Amino acid sequence: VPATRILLLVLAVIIYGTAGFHFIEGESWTVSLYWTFVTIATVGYGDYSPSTPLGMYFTVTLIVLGIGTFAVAVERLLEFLI
Amino acid sequence: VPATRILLLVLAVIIYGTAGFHFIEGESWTVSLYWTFVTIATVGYGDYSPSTPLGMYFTVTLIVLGIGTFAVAVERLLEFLI
Amino acid sequence: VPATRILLLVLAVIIYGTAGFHFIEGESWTVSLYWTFVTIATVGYGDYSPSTPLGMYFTVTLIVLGIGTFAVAVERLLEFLI
Amino acid sequence: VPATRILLLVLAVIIYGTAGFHFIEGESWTVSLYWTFVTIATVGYGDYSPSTPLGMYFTVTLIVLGIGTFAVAVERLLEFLI
Ligand SMILES: [K+]
Ligand SMILES: [K+]
Ligand SMILES: [K+]
Ligand SMILES: [K+]
Ligand SMILES: [K+]
Repeated sequence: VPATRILLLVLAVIIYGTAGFHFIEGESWTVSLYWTFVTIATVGYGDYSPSTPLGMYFTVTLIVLGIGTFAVAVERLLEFLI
Repeated sequence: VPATRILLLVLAVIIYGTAGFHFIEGESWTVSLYWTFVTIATVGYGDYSPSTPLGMYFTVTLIVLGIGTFAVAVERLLEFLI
Repeated sequence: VPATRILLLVLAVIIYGTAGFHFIEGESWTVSLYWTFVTIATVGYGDYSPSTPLGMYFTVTLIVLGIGTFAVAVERLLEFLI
Repeated sequence: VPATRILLLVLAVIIYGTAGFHFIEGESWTVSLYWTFVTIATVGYGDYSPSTPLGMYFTVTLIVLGIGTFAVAVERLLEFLI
């Protein structure tokens, strides 16, 4: 896949994760964007995490859709900077 | 391995992790499924974690059996959506 | 590398991580083995973590030496079960 | 990329992460170095994490720049020890 397409895909993942956490769990936009990156990178500090059943289901969907997309994006970003 | 077989394997991993956490650590089915995904993806928030010796041994077995299975499943899922 | 050699290497990693956490941070042998797996798999729940400067340095050494060894071991284990 | 160049790149990542966490979040140099390794390895215990908006943005930049660099460095280090 072209690197620019990979960029769009991970951006869509970031929008999906941020808006979902914000509306479902009620955290701020900034915290929700930070949590999304922390999650799809598998860092998972746990300073923020879903506490409702709907948020838990949503988080599973983000894990399944975003961790692989983020991994490919980082590998592509390595090629353009190194 | 065919992608559909990989699907069955990760599903078996999910059943194993969910039922084990539920019966060993006593959390609800929903929390146990959420914890299983969070674990085999290596996100590991830590909002839920085993607190008994048996749960700790079980969690090691799930880590050894599920992290690799989940990684292959996500890589295959990328091929079918991208 | 032969799969059996990879097995020995990750076992040495596990011994090193368990004994170090036990003696440096003072946790039990069982907790220390559980923490070692949780760490080298990058799950990192955070229910246990080093709280002394020496434990923090030791944990960095285990992260650098064990995460790659564990990743190869899981990939090899996939070949023998799938 | 030559293994020695990869070494320099991850070292630059470590300097960037340590100084940033120290100055932005105000933790000690030692804690900040430990947190940097824990983050770029994706272990993410969560015993330390950014609590300010600026620290959250900085942490995203470190996640995007350091996780891929660290992964290549560990894979190269495996070749020189195994
Ligand atoms: K983690
Ligand atoms: K954590
Ligand atoms: K974690
Ligand atoms: K890989
Ligand atoms: K991880």
